[PDB]
Amino acid sequence: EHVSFHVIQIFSFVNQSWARGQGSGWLDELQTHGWDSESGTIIFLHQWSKGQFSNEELSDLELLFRFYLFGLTREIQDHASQDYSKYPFEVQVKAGCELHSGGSPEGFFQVAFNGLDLLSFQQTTWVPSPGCGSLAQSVCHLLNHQYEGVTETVYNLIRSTCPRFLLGLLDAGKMYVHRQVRPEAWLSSGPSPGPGRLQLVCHVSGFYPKPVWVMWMRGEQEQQGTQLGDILPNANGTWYLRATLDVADGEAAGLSCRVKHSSLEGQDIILYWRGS
Amino acid sequence: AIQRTPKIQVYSRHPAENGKSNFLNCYVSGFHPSDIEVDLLKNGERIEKVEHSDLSFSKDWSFYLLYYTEFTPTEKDEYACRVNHVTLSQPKIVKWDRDMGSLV
Ligand SMILES: CCCCCCC[C@H](C)CCC[C@@H](C)CCC[C@@H](C)CCC[C@H](C)CCC[C@@H](C)CCCOP(=O)(O)C[C@@H]1O[C@H](CO)[C@@H](O)[C@H](O)[C@@H]1O
Ligand SMILES: CCCCCCCCCCCCCCCC(=O)OC[C@@H](O)CO
Ligand SMILES: *[C@@H]1O[C@H](CO)[C@@H](O)[C@H](O)[C@H]1NC(C)=O
Ligand SMILES: CCCCCCCCCCCC
Repeated sequence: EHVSFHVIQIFSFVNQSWARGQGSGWLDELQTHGWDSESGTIIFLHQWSKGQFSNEELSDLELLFRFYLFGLTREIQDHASQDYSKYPFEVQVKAGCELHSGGSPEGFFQVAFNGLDLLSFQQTTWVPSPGCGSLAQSVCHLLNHQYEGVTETVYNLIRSTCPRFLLGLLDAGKMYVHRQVRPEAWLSSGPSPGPGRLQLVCHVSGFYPKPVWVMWMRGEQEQQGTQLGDILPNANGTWYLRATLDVADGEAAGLSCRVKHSSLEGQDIILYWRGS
Repeated sequence: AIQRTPKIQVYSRHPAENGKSNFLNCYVSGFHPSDIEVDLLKNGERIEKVEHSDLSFSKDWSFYLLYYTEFTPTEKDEYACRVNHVTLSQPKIVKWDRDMGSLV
């Protein structure tokens, strides 16, 4: 088991005078924080999104983030000179930490350029990705020598502040992050798989957490043709899964869809196909 | 460089029953760069009152967005998710199959 807190950023440089910066905070896959760019402030998305942090610590962090966003955008627009054949381009930052059962926390700070790994932070040092050549090395030189106080601040944030925050954030959100949410299911017919063939669809929606089991059945016999799709997100923290079955003409009667999930505990959902 | 093409999946939160309030989701994933236009449609027209998640991205750095809107299906009504992106010549309209959804 391990839990991650990610602060992500997206910097889209359109031209020499127009960049835009976006950012958010995520507890595993659950967004817990946004960033308001026109007022440059944190958006607390849940009542528990402040964790155990005081308003004072959060105000400090807010000022630090707004300084960071503006100064990074400005230094990049400065050092991208008049090379306006290089626009548009886009920088991504994924920073944060992970708590581990029985292990020490992990802290990370990873940067991408046009969707490729560019460089990362390694304890004390900015390290160019081997798969991004000259530019990576160039940026890392500057980061390693021109901006050393920024670097000690980054180290402290990802290795000390982030896991402390994440611990308090799990605790503040404990009644939510460990919720069990029961799904509903419904059946429909799908696109024809072929002449003399039918496709049955079992939709399972609204479950949390993500692990789920779904099979088409004839009585207690699981059906070979069962095919599960991807687990897809719903709004408000639940998930969706489609399970289909191709069946020959004149054999759909008596089939059912069976759903197991932690939230049911010995109350499998069983839905019978009613036609056709 | 390089650039990856959005994948578009459309599905309902609840069984598609005419006259029942529901939510229509469009999950757009795997694209790069982030500049994109995603619109939910009712009978061809952008749905003005929609929700979307903030921009996020996967471990491969490709972006994803979840769109959703409250909607009440009827028999006549047609719903879709339209997406434009630099990797796309024409805007791409993925029509919502009520029975199947529209996944890939
Ligand atoms: C943005 C998305 C938001 C999403 C919402 C998220 C909201 C949630 C609540 C977040 C809370 C979670 C948190 C606890 C976890 C944190 C983990 C992760 C964020 C690590 C990311 C590290 C940051 C981004 C990099 C910026 C560091 C640079 C900028 C250091 C600069 C300061 O350094 P400095 O003081 O040395 C310069 C000084 O400048 C002065 C003026 O010139 C001088 O006067 C002075 O003397 C100095 O020179
Ligand atoms: C004032 C502190 C705010 C926080 C921001 C600190 C990080 C600043 C990042 C600076 C951007 C560096 C751009 C480097 C571009 C460059 O100089 O390299 C060009 C190569 O292509 C030539 O070999
Ligand atoms: C940069 O892009 C912005 C956003 O489209 C635009 O408003 C502005 O005119 C552009 N600046 C130029 C081309 O100098
Ligand atoms: C094209 C100009 C360089 C873009 C890459 C700069 C990335 C800097 C990340 C520093 C994080 C604090």
